[PDB]
Amino acid sequence: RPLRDYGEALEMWSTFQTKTQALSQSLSSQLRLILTGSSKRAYQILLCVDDSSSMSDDNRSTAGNLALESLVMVARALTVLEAGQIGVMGFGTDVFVAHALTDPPFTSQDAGARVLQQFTFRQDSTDMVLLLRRTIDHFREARLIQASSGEDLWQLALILSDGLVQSRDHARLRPLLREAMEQRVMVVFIVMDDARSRKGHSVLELKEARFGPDGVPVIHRYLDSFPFPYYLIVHHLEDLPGALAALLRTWFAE
Amino acid sequence: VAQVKVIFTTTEPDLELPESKRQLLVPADIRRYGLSRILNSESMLDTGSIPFDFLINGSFLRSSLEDYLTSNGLSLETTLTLQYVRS
Ligand SMILES: [Mg+2]
Repeated sequence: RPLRDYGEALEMWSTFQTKTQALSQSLSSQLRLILTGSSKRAYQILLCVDDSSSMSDDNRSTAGNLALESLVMVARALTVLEAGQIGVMGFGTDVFVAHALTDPPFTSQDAGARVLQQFTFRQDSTDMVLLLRRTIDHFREARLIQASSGEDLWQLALILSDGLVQSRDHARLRPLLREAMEQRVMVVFIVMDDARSRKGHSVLELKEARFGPDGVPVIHRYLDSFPFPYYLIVHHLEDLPGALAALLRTWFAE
Repeated sequence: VAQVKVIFTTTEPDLELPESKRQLLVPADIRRYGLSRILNSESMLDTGSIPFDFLINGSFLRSSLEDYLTSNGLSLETTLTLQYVRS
């Protein structure tokens, strides 16, 4: 079925919300200082979740579960922002809008379950270039809509993914990342690297083999060419609030 | 130049890799001949020229990895566990 059973999504939202409640509170208390109090600003946050099958339990990966737990933690932390709109995108071979910036807030468990229903981790490819093109285009039109009646609007994309893309795409992503920075869209990549998955299977130790002109294999660390300027490694959910707050504190604000 | 993610494992005593070298992205069109060269290479086992065979879930690899995926209805998103055995 293209959707999770709605009942399963409700149970997941409720379980995750309880599991992450203290972590959400810590993140929101830090976000309050970074983003509030102290202009009349507005915030638009797109949570972009990897729906590719590399994420999936059928691939013996825990990345999908950790991403949905992280989604609930972050979405719940963000709902404390008065002037914030939260939207959700799913991506693999194509990109879908799971929750629009204009849609009802995540103060409701039914709204959260409707989002979780759409993530099944079955797509056959991970097209990060298309994800970035769609995200920039989405924010550009939101910026145009903003014109209607005076807004200091700040736009943030948080990508929740195992970070496994074809090495060739690392180069193709760089022009799109420049375009995002030129348009002042901050892009943070949140790498799902669940430490309990298995002994000795972290993305930090993922290597890649290339055959040279002589035919001799040469081996490099996969992450050495990872292009994203702001990224976090999530080994345990407990890692996420402080690291995400630190990056935003420093580089969303600056 | 598509890549497939593989995890090497072995049940033979003297031929284990350090945990840090077992997970590798490899060209999708590679066959056992090329995988054996990688394993023998300086950054891996550094054993020079031992011919290795590879089992995937108890069955020997007889094609390229991409044809193995296609034959089993799998995409390039799949991680393959390759058990290496002396030929
Ligand atoms: Mg993927």
